[PDB]
Amino acid sequence: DTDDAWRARIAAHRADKDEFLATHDQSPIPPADRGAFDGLRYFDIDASFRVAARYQPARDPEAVELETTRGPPAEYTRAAVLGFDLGDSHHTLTAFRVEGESSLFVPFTDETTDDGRTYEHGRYLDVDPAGADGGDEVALDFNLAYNPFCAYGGSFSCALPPADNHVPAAITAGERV
Repeated sequence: DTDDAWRARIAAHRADKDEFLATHDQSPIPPADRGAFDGLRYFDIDASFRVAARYQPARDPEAVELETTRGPPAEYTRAAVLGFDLGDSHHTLTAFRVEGESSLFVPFTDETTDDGRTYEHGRYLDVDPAGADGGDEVALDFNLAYNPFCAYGGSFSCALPPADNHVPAAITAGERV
């Protein structure tokens, strides 16, 4: 519940992910790059990007498809809208339900996408859904934003964020390029 515990949790995740990427046979870092790999690059932790979002579940969960970088569209269900403030501006993102996954999938772009500090196709956030009867407020921590596998140069097919999931602000938290 404390700031120090939150920060330690983020640091532990980042360290553990670096070790997996560096050493595991199932790492998405391509073999050619695994030798020189020295860890992912991140923005420093910034609590201004850990925000409370209003959770607004889709009234009639609808089957939707997102385009992918390779091959056929990915199938998801439109699950919710998440509404949140960054500074003095209000923003919304659509969250998607992925079959067999409990967390919602929130692909997005922002101003760092445009200025080249983060991955050009966008980043991903996983958001754990509120209570099912009937939740309304969830933790949106952009310090946990991460790159699609195709950012690392492998031949993966990754879902592209919808254009509606652009956030007109510089989200200087999470994984960079």
